[PDB]
Amino acid sequence: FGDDTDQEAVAQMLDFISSQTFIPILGIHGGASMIMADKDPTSTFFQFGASIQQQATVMLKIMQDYDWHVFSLVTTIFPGYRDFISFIKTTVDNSFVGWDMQNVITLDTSFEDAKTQVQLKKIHSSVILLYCSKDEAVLILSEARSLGLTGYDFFWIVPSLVSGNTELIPKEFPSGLISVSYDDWDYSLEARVRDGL
Amino acid sequence: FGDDTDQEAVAQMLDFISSQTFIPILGISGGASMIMADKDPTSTFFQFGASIQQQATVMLKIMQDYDWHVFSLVTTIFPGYRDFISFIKTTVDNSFVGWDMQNVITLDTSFEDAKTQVQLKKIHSSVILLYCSKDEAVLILSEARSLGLTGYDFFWIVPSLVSGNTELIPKEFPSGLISVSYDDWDYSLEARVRDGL
Amino acid sequence: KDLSFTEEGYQVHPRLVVIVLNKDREWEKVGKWENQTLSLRHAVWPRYKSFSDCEPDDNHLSIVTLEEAPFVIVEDIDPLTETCVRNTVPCRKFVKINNSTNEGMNVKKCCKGFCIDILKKLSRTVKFTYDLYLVTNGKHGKKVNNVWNGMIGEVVYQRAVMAVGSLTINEERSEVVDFSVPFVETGISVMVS
Amino acid sequence: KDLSFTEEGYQVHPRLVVIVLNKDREWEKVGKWENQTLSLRHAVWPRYKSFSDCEPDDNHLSIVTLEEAPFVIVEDIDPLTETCVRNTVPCRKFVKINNSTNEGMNVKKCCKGFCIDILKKLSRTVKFTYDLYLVTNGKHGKKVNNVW
Amino acid sequence: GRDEGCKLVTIGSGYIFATTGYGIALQKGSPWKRQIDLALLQFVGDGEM
Amino acid sequence: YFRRQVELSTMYRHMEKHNYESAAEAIQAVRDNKLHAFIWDSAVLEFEA
Amino acid sequence: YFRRQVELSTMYRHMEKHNYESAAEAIQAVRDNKLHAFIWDSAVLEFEA
Amino acid sequence: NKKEWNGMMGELLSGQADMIVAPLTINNERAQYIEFSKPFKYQGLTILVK
Amino acid sequence: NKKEWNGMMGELLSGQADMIVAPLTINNERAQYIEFSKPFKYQGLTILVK
Amino acid sequence: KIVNIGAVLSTRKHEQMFREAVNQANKRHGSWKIQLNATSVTHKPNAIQMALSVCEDLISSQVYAILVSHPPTPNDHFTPTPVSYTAGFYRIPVLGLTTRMSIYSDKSIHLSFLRTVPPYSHQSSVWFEMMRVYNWNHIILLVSDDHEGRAAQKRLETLLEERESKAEKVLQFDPGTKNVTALLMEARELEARVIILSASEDDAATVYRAAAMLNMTGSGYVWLVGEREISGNALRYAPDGIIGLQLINGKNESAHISDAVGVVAQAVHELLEKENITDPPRGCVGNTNIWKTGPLFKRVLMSSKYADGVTGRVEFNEDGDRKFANYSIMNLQNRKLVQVGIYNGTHVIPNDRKIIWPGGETEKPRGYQMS
Ligand SMILES: *[C@@H]1O[C@H](CO)[C@@H](O[C@@H]2O[C@H](CO)[C@@H](O)[C@H](O)[C@H]2NC(C)=O)[C@H](O)[C@H]1NC(C)=O
Ligand SMILES: *[C@@H]1O[C@H](CO)[C@@H](O[C@@H]2O[C@H](CO)[C@@H](O)[C@H](O)[C@H]2NC(C)=O)[C@H](O)[C@H]1NC(C)=O
Ligand SMILES: *[C@@H]1O[C@H](CO)[C@@H](O)[C@H](O)[C@H]1NC(C)=O
Ligand SMILES: *[C@@H]1O[C@H](CO)[C@@H](O)[C@H](O)[C@H]1NC(C)=O
Ligand SMILES: *[C@@H]1O[C@H](CO)[C@@H](O)[C@H](O)[C@H]1NC(C)=O
Ligand SMILES: *[C@@H]1O[C@H](CO)[C@@H](O)[C@H](O)[C@H]1NC(C)=O
Ligand SMILES: *[C@@H]1O[C@H](CO)[C@@H](O)[C@H](O)[C@H]1NC(C)=O
Ligand SMILES: *[C@@H]1O[C@H](CO)[C@@H](O)[C@H](O)[C@H]1NC(C)=O
Ligand SMILES: *[C@@H]1O[C@H](CO)[C@@H](O)[C@H](O)[C@H]1NC(C)=O
Ligand SMILES: *[C@@H]1O[C@H](CO)[C@@H](O)[C@H](O)[C@H]1NC(C)=O
Ligand SMILES: *[C@@H]1O[C@H](CO)[C@@H](O)[C@H](O)[C@H]1NC(C)=O
Ligand SMILES: *[C@@H]1O[C@H](CO)[C@@H](O)[C@H](O)[C@H]1NC(C)=O
Ligand SMILES: *[C@@H]1O[C@H](CO)[C@@H](O)[C@H](O)[C@H]1NC(C)=O
Repeated sequence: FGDDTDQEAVAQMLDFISSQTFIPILGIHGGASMIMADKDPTSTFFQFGASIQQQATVMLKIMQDYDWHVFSLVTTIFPGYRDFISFIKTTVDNSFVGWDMQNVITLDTSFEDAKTQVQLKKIHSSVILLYCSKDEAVLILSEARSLGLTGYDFFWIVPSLVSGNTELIPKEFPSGLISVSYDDWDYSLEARVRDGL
Repeated sequence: FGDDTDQEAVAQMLDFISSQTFIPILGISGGASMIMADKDPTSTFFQFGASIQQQATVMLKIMQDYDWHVFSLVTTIFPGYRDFISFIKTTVDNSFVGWDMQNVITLDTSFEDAKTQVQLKKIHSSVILLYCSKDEAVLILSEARSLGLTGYDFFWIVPSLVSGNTELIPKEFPSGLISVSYDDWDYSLEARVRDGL
Repeated sequence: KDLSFTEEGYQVHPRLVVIVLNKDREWEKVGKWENQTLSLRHAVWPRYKSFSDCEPDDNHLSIVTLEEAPFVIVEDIDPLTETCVRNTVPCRKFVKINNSTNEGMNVKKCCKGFCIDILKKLSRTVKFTYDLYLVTNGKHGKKVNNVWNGMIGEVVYQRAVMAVGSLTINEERSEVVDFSVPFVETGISVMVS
Repeated sequence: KDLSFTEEGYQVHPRLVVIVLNKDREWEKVGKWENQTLSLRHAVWPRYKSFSDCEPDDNHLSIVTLEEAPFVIVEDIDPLTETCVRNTVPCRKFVKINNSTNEGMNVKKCCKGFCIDILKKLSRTVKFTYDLYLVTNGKHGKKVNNVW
Repeated sequence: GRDEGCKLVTIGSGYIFATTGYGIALQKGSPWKRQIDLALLQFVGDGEM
Repeated sequence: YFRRQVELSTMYRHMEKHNYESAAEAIQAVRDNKLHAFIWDSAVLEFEA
Repeated sequence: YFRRQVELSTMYRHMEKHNYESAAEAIQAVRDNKLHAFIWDSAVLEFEA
Repeated sequence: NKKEWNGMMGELLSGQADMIVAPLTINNERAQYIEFSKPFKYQGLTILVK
Repeated sequence: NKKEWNGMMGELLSGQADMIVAPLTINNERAQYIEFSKPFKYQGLTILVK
Repeated sequence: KIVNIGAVLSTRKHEQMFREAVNQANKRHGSWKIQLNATSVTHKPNAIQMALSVCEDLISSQVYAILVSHPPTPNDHFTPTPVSYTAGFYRIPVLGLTTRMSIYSDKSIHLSFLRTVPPYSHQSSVWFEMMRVYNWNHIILLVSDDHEGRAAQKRLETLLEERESKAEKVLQFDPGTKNVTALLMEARELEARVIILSASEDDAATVYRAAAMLNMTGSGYVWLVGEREISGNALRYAPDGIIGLQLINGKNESAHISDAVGVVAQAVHELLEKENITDPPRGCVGNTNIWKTGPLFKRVLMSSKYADGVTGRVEFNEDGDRKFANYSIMNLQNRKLVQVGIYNGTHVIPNDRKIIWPGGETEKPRGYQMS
């Protein structure tokens, strides 16, 4: 099954089905393909996608190939972020580049634009990594547009969970927003299910 | 003439009396000595107070004595603001400091908190000069606290246009606001009128 | 009294009063204005950090040091600009009238040298704010009936948070406080002609 | 196709697609990711000057220079890391592929030197980005048939 | 070094002496100790000292 | 220490083709003039001097 | 030029004692050894040499 | 409390002078207010002694 | 793709030893992982030639 | 005009206490025309049809909070997980009541699972209090499992960050084997004699049976475990004199649910202040219309600061768990659980009872071989 909407927990529901039916279940598209945290040992659920570590490797390879070195790191309390920051820290620890890293800007809650605003104003660097859900991404990018953090030197590289469906490109996104996903329209759904079968 | 109220135009009324009776008139305090802009050669009226230019000179001396070299100038559309901005620019041009000065951010109308929010989010510095009336200074400080611009590292220095009555202190005034006024309670009213005589 | 007037009719030397809003939510007179210059009751400028009840943080550091000519050069303010030059940082000194009186004033002065640049690079990296001030108690440190003098007494009685200035390290100082990693080979030495 | 699965259920060799947003609100397929390598169509980074409505950009300054050893040292990038060491700056050079066609590519290399330090300190002070590459037509320039 | 004329001369070059070192004085149990130590030892590792 | 300092990168190109495992082998090699310089701490070198 | 640079400030507090109007008065003051040195440009001092 | 210039620059900015054909040393702050041509003489600074 | 320690520090951090009493060059990265004492010797780097 | 509240519960007395809390919520909470309705679903032997009955009986009811209060199930997996996923389908906070496991307490798998009982990671806070008070610094971490064990080691590192200390030895492995004796005897030959253990119940029985083979019942031993490790056959296999923990009002069910539903109702009346009324729609028929105040009402769960409760001062932390929980400290005085301490806030208060240790004296065993 491949989902068309942007609800990842559907796949989690399918994950529970893979905990109960003992059937190998392949998440294919959309919210059925979105990466969850930890698949169960009794589960036989498998997704056609990459890890967050391989996708972070791809994003840092982009930053290495395009020489954007002084960066920041902004996450919310949407989970799966601690291992992401740990992978970035170990990548800096395994770096012959000599990366520069502004410290981690976290967010307390859904932002009141009171305490997170001073945290965002600490940033005056070029490239910012943002890791949150898609509506929260719209809210944070609207805040950065209000803060003027969407300029020419102000780049944004986001994972696939920020992007989601390629058929829907919502508002408040900069014309030049850098995203890394795997929802290729050329790589057809028929080829997906044929390879799975 | 002395006064303890906040009706400045009475002194201007005395100025009209000074336009007609050809009598030197002195204003002590209250509304009798609040600063009017330009006197007349047909007038002989005088106040006992300090002009907004001399008060700005005192405030810039205060800002120089703590080496707070970075500031932002914020005014409303309350009149007298153009002379205020021009005097501050000519004083910075005649200053040995080399003020790392963020530009001047004003307002246009009664705020929707939509464009004025974008105007207030431009400040990432610490010291802010604010020239506005008392009816809107509470709104500005409440919006700055709502935007986190009333932080611990930040500073706020205002003239006597907001700091009027000693009793009327709302909750929105941050504890740490520095103001400048010529109401010297160490000198009594009788000493002032004896000096005038 | 020279209460003279201008062509604009304002007073040449008026009476300016610089007030604050303290934590007691009332106006407090602080700064007075002379015929030309400013005088401040609180030359020491504190935080006034409790603007409201939502402030738990802490970044200022009360830092004491001591005059040593190759490490801490202490000079007056520059009379041309009334401003410390850009490498020098502000400080204060508690100077009295004479030896018989017991009250003094904290006169602002400038500092440069070796440890000043160390403290500035630390404030670059560790990203904190600092309040530089000298000590008038005396020398580095000497236990006078379980009471240390100078900088060490200010650290033990905790009116000084840390002493970033130049300071020798021996056994009893390492007993009473804690030091950092060393940064300069400074043993002893003897001078002759 | 090496469609193997990891212990936590991931494709070992997936097909990552790296996209940018164009001026007409569409996601353009730019960079596919291979087994280890990263296939990038745009070696030169495309600017996308109008990310939004109110963006005047005057700081993507294109800069050309010449290989002159006491001021401009141009060296190969380290093939073990593919990273210019941070005292140097990136650059690219238009290198012709064949003698028959005028088509070429843009080999990325490293630049150090004196004028490189001047440019870096201008970027420190004036705060502007810079697009550095090399000239291929003439070295200094000379008016030939009224063509510079 | 600032002796006018190289007149006053030192003895030795740090051989028969006490051989201690300057540090930064902090309070006992202060949380800033390890951070200041790592910052100083980073400041040694570039020739800036 | 020479790999962190990027301005000392050039000497970092050399020693990777030339480094040894023990300093006694370096003393034996510089005695036969197979070495020409040796970046090292001062105590061992002044003792061998 | 000597007021700007922070590592030449102390000399700036010394050279403010004997500021001279013309360079001819500087030549006259060094001519009778009332001075000991003078700071000036290259070709003018080469012409005076 | 106002900055001014004197000498040749003080006579230049006041309209008393309009072109300084003189050995003027080009530095930062004098170029911050007026325009300079390209220099006709290149030299540095040194010390005169006896 | 993991960096580990070798040598004397690789033997210490493996728990084979309890304390290093040796000419240990004190620098940044060693202080990042293990604790230190105060140094007993104070010297720098130099060049041996013939 | 009404608020439907659903739960997974079986007993009639706790349903009556739930309706009693419904009746008490309409007393002092103003004169607004809001009403309350009760829905509680009972046991089904099949675990899929549990969440099926939950979804078709509570999504059509438009519930606002889901509470599960079932200890006595014969299946020891303890899975309200599809119910929490169904509530997470429109971002509804799942208010837990029974379990404490870190694989259930993880915010990643369980996005909106908040509860008023502390997880097993806060047993490391009691262990840190014992290291502070009794001045102990030579510890060894022994966790037989790996799901909760990684989070337990992460919490142990988080609490040893303050002292800037590290454990001498950490052990995580595969349970079910008997020959774990090599690592235990090499930890014997180390210099730490304070041994920290926390695992499953049968795993605790296995390592207590292995402790009898290795002469681990002598002197110098410091043992301190949780509540799972002192029950069943692990209770019989444990060395007597061992110190254990217990939650005050842990198995208390009536007043615990009553205080939780009081927190729920007063949180609803907190949400009614700033209006923004959003409702989870009927997602059972083709609806993916997400609930807008999902995190925001979760903010109400994060800012649910209270002080009234039979269990104690109920307040949610940054982890969404109980701040400064009430603890009892038990002693297994010759196969008899004897209470040798109470706990308030951040402080242990030992009572006037006797603490018999598994080794020598009755005071603290500081059995350190001083290197
Ligand atoms: C006003 O106060 C100032 C001191 O702040 C006094 O000004 C003095 O006047 C001389 C005149 O050359 C100046 O050099 C100094 O600024 C002042 N003297 C000093 C301290 O050197 C002035 O005396 C005061 N006015 C009156 C009437 O006493
Ligand atoms: C929760 O624990 C309390 C004790 O703290 C118990 O409540 C008792 O309930 C019975 C009726 O079933 C009353 O007669 C007692 O008065 C209550 N206890 C005391 C000492 O007051 C009970 O174990 C739990 N709650 C319930 C009612 O099941
Ligand atoms: C205190 O005594 C010292 C002794 O040198 C003297 O110089 C000074 O004038 C006295 N006090 C002050 C600060 O006037
Ligand atoms: C203070 O001491 C000085 C000498 O150091 C003396 O001349 C002076 O009169 C004393 N008091 C005053 C007025 O400063
Ligand atoms: C990766 O893929 C390319 C193209 O198929 C191939 O040339 C290369 O050898 C592969 N590299 C590996 C991982 O061996
Ligand atoms: C053009 O390409 C061909 C390909 O074989 C090569 O042999 C030739 O050398 C190229 N021309 C030049 C001058 O490099
Ligand atoms: C090939 O390049 C050579 C220079 O190496 C040039 O002389 C020649 O004109 C080129 N080939 C053609 C276009 O004839
Ligand atoms: C209210 O609850 C009762 C009992 O759970 C249930 O039968 C009814 O459907 C619920 N809804 C209404 C109509 O309020
Ligand atoms: C392994 O376990 C068995 C059963 O308890 C026991 O007999 C045997 O001695 C153990 N082996 C070792 C290494 O002691
Ligand atoms: C345990 O103690 C008993 C009695 O001293 C002894 O027989 C046995 O060998 C011991 N076991 C080990 C291997 O520690
Ligand atoms: C309710 O929330 C919306 C955003 O979802 C916001 O526009 C509105 O101002 C809020 N209303 C208030 C002030 O309660
Ligand atoms: C926890 O501790 C106290 C101790 O008397 C107990 O009465 C109460 O149940 C609890 N109160 C708090 C502070 O939670
Ligand atoms: C336990 O009780 C005391 C009152 O005796 C109270 O201050 C506090 O809640 C607890 N002690 C501490 C400081 O944890």
